[PDB]
Amino acid sequence: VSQVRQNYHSDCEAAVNRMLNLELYASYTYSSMYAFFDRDDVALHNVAEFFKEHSHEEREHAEKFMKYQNKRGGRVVLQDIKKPERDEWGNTLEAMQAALQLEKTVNQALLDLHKLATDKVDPHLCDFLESEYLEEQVKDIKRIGDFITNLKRLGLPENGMGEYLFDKHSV
Amino acid sequence: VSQVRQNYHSDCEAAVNRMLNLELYASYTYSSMYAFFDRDDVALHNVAEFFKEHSHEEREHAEKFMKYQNKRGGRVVLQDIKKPERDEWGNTLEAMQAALQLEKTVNQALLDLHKLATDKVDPHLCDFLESEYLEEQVKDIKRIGDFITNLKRLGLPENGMGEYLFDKHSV
Amino acid sequence: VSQVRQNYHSDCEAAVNRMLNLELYASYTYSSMYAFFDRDDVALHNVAEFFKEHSHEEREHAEKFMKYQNKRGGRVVLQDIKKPERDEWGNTLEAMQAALQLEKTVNQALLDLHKLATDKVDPHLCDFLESEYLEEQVKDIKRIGDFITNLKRLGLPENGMGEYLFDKHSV
Amino acid sequence: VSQVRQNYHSDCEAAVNRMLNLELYASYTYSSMYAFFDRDDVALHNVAEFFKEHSHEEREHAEKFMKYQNKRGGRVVLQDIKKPERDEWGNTLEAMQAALQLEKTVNQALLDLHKLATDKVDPHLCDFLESEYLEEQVKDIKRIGDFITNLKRLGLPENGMGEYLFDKHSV
Ligand SMILES: [Cl-]
Ligand SMILES: [Cl-]
Ligand SMILES: [Cl-]
Ligand SMILES: [Cl-]
Ligand SMILES: [Cl-]
Ligand SMILES: [Cl-]
Ligand SMILES: [Cl-]
Ligand SMILES: [Cl-]
Ligand SMILES: [Cl-]
Ligand SMILES: [Cl-]
Ligand SMILES: [Cl-]
Ligand SMILES: [Cl-]
Ligand SMILES: [Cl-]
Ligand SMILES: [Cl-]
Ligand SMILES: [Cl-]
Ligand SMILES: [Cl-]
Ligand SMILES: [Cl-]
Ligand SMILES: [Cl-]
Ligand SMILES: [Cl-]
Ligand SMILES: [Cl-]
Ligand SMILES: [Cl-]
Ligand SMILES: [Cl-]
Ligand SMILES: [Cl-]
Ligand SMILES: [Cl-]
Ligand SMILES: [Cl-]
Ligand SMILES: [Cl-]
Ligand SMILES: [Cl-]
Ligand SMILES: [Cl-]
Ligand SMILES: [Cl-]
Ligand SMILES: [Cl-]
Ligand SMILES: [Cl-]
Ligand SMILES: [Cl-]
Ligand SMILES: [Cl-]
Ligand SMILES: [Cl-]
Ligand SMILES: [Cl-]
Ligand SMILES: [Cl-]
Ligand SMILES: [Cl-]
Ligand SMILES: [Cl-]
Ligand SMILES: [Cl-]
Ligand SMILES: [Cl-]
Ligand SMILES: [Cl-]
Ligand SMILES: [Cl-]
Ligand SMILES: [Cl-]
Ligand SMILES: [Cl-]
Ligand SMILES: [Cl-]
Ligand SMILES: [Cl-]
Ligand SMILES: [Cl-]
Ligand SMILES: [Cl-]
Ligand SMILES: [Cl-]
Ligand SMILES: [Cl-]
Ligand SMILES: [Cl-]
Ligand SMILES: [Cl-]
Ligand SMILES: [Cl-]
Ligand SMILES: [Cl-]
Ligand SMILES: [Cl-]
Ligand SMILES: [Cl-]
Ligand SMILES: [Cl-]
Ligand SMILES: [Fe+2]
Ligand SMILES: [Fe+2]
Ligand SMILES: [Fe+2]
Ligand SMILES: [Fe+2]
Ligand SMILES: [Fe+2]
Ligand SMILES: [Fe+2]
Ligand SMILES: [Fe+2]
Ligand SMILES: [Fe+2]
Ligand SMILES: [Fe+2]
Ligand SMILES: [Fe+2]
Ligand SMILES: [Fe+2]
Ligand SMILES: [Fe+2]
Ligand SMILES: [Fe+2]
Ligand SMILES: [Fe+2]
Ligand SMILES: [Fe+2]
Ligand SMILES: [Mg+2]
Ligand SMILES: [Mg+2]
Ligand SMILES: [Mg+2]
Ligand SMILES: [Mg+2]
Ligand SMILES: [Mg+2]
Ligand SMILES: [Mg+2]
Ligand SMILES: [Mg+2]
Ligand SMILES: [Mg+2]
Ligand SMILES: [Mg+2]
Ligand SMILES: [Mg+2]
Ligand SMILES: [Mg+2]
Ligand SMILES: [Mg+2]
Ligand SMILES: [Mg+2]
Ligand SMILES: [Mg+2]
Ligand SMILES: [Mg+2]
Ligand SMILES: [Mg+2]
Repeated sequence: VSQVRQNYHSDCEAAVNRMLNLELYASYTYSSMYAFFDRDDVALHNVAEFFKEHSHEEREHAEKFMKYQNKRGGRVVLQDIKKPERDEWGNTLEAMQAALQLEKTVNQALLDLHKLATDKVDPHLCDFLESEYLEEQVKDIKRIGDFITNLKRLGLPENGMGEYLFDKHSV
Repeated sequence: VSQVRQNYHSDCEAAVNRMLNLELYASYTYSSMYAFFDRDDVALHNVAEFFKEHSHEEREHAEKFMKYQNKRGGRVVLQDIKKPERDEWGNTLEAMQAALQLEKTVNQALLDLHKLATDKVDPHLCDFLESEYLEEQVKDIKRIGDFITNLKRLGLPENGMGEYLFDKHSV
Repeated sequence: VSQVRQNYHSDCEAAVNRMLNLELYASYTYSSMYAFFDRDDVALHNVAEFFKEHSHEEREHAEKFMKYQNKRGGRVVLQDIKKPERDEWGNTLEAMQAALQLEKTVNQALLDLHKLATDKVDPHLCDFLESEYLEEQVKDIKRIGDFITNLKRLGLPENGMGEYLFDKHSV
Repeated sequence: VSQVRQNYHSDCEAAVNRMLNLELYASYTYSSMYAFFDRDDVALHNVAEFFKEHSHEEREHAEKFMKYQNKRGGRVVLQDIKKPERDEWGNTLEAMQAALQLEKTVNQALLDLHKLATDKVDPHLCDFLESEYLEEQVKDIKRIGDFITNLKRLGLPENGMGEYLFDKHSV
């Protein structure tokens, strides 16, 4: 094994690789949402840029897991980044709903990884997840939920004026 | 009695203690409104922060009465701060209506205290209320009334777009 | 349940509400100590301001729990804020002793909440308590203990000169 | 009568003259206390300067009454400024006790004047007293009371070390 490796279970190393892939998958889904809202027949540029920013955030999350893997003496193993579930995202409300579910999926994987780290008695990995991922995840989920509440209030999906107003005053 | 005490009636001392409690009660009601508008299923953050600010204002009012009591040689006596009348506040219009009534309740108590001070021939207490409370109270009541008129104009409670617009352009 | 809610046990939600109340209770006790030391027949203004600052600190702790509750999709439920155990606080030593016991009471509640969070496998709540409460609590307890040792050294409660010196050189 | 005179009762004009004299009397008493604490066999220079400052404050109060009298069309009438009640002031505690009683005497005269103004339906004179005198009077009485409490705590009159400490840390 690696000269630096200490208290790092094989199961955790593997789960970190899977988590890295999931972050990349989330990044790619957000990239797709960006492209959709940038379409001339959708044209909600502030919404598009919100999703573009989130795409970059998730890529940063993945890169941080790569650095982590090496810090612990694990080995980064990459798999295909699957294309997003949809090619088009309907409207701001549908996209935000998809984003909420994606964020809860990523959150569940983080929590599962934390449970594994706990079971394997790895406090460094626990600390890493708590300090670098779990709170940002809760914050993002709350932001998206807040947005969804406001989009519903604004009459989405039917109310195009409401959709315009959201893009101009919320993002 | 206190070495500093001069022209300070026992009834006024007691009424100052009751007034202090009422300010704390008002603070707590506003805290509740803050928490409500911060909910993910309510999500009107500018409205929430308006009420949070008012919560702090009312706490400051209470602290000023504590300092006053001691300046006159009276003794601060605290009672329980009762929880607010409601656990949830409906919407921006219902909350503002509740805030207006709360402010008029606090105003009536200030005016009653001023009448007591007048009856007991206490010009210092009269001056204190006039200079530190009565005008801020009138200003706050006018602001909230103005808000209510605008919320009605915007179609509250039914018009969610109107509610969004208020949060984005009035607070 | 709330659209944002994930891995948040009902027992933890309820315990957060109780913790919030306890912080408000601690705030109110410190407010009482402030008013006491501000009395013309007590007149230890640096001591009074120490307790006033702590009163504001505890209110901030409570507000942070409100924000937390909403972030997790729980619902803030308020109860009466009970008046402090005493109406007068004796002297600097008695007040500091009461403050130490209050701080240990608040600390025990935080630790109990952390244990509940651990049992319910909620690392986000664990992190929150560790990062935002538990160390400040230990620091405050140590500061107050240090003060008590010094007040005893200075001959409290009997030595009024010692009490004056503390107010002028320690706070 | 004066071309400017309006709603200014002869009794109020006379009472303003008496009030002016009392302020000058208070100034002179404080001047005496200054000189006493500046003595080589007393030598508490911070205490001396406190009383010197108060002497100037009271002279300013008197001058403001002169300006007031003329503003209303009354006529300033001066009488002898009586020498202070004592030629020597014992110690810091005795002097502060004398200062407290002097301040309460001045306060009573202000309150009596306010009552006269009220009876004669003179709101300008009421406002003047409330805005320029009554609160400063309450503040000064509280400060002196606080000092007395601390001087007693420090073991005055017997405890010379306590007296030294007060001069060095309270004024
Ligand atoms: Cl290992
Ligand atoms: Cl180990
Ligand atoms: Cl292993
Ligand atoms: Cl792997
Ligand atoms: Cl890191
Ligand atoms: Cl694959
Ligand atoms: Cl999807
Ligand atoms: Cl599709
Ligand atoms: Cl998903
Ligand atoms: Cl896992
Ligand atoms: Cl562990
Ligand atoms: Cl984080
Ligand atoms: Cl929002
Ligand atoms: Cl929004
Ligand atoms: Cl009285
Ligand atoms: Cl009177
Ligand atoms: Cl009375
Ligand atoms: Cl009372
Ligand atoms: Cl004030
Ligand atoms: Cl009660
Ligand atoms: Cl109500
Ligand atoms: Cl309710
Ligand atoms: Cl009300
Ligand atoms: Cl009253
Ligand atoms: Cl009056
Ligand atoms: Cl005001
Ligand atoms: Cl308005
Ligand atoms: Cl608009
Ligand atoms: Cl408005
Ligand atoms: Cl849950
Ligand atoms: Cl879970
Ligand atoms: Cl549950
Ligand atoms: Cl509860
Ligand atoms: Cl926080
Ligand atoms: Cl209760
Ligand atoms: Cl106690
Ligand atoms: Cl008591
Ligand atoms: Cl306790
Ligand atoms: Cl608990
Ligand atoms: Cl856990
Ligand atoms: Cl902390
Ligand atoms: Cl210390
Ligand atoms: Cl110390
Ligand atoms: Cl006239
Ligand atoms: Cl008239
Ligand atoms: Cl006349
Ligand atoms: Cl005259
Ligand atoms: Cl003036
Ligand atoms: Cl004469
Ligand atoms: Cl005398
Ligand atoms: Cl003499
Ligand atoms: Cl006198
Ligand atoms: Cl008079
Ligand atoms: Cl009048
Ligand atoms: Cl004044
Ligand atoms: Cl003092
Ligand atoms: Cl002092
Ligand atoms: Fe980032
Ligand atoms: Fe992520
Ligand atoms: Fe994310
Ligand atoms: Fe932990
Ligand atoms: Fe941590
Ligand atoms: Fe304020
Ligand atoms: Fe108020
Ligand atoms: Fe108010
Ligand atoms: Fe607009
Ligand atoms: Fe703080
Ligand atoms: Fe606390
Ligand atoms: Fe505390
Ligand atoms: Fe002055
Ligand atoms: Fe004066
Ligand atoms: Fe004076
Ligand atoms: Mg090797
Ligand atoms: Mg392996
Ligand atoms: Mg495929
Ligand atoms: Mg953190
Ligand atoms: Mg006494
Ligand atoms: Mg009484
Ligand atoms: Mg009840
Ligand atoms: Mg004013
Ligand atoms: Mg829902
Ligand atoms: Mg529950
Ligand atoms: Mg009770
Ligand atoms: Mg820390
Ligand atoms: Mg003429
Ligand atoms: Mg005349
Ligand atoms: Mg004579
Ligand atoms: Mg004033």
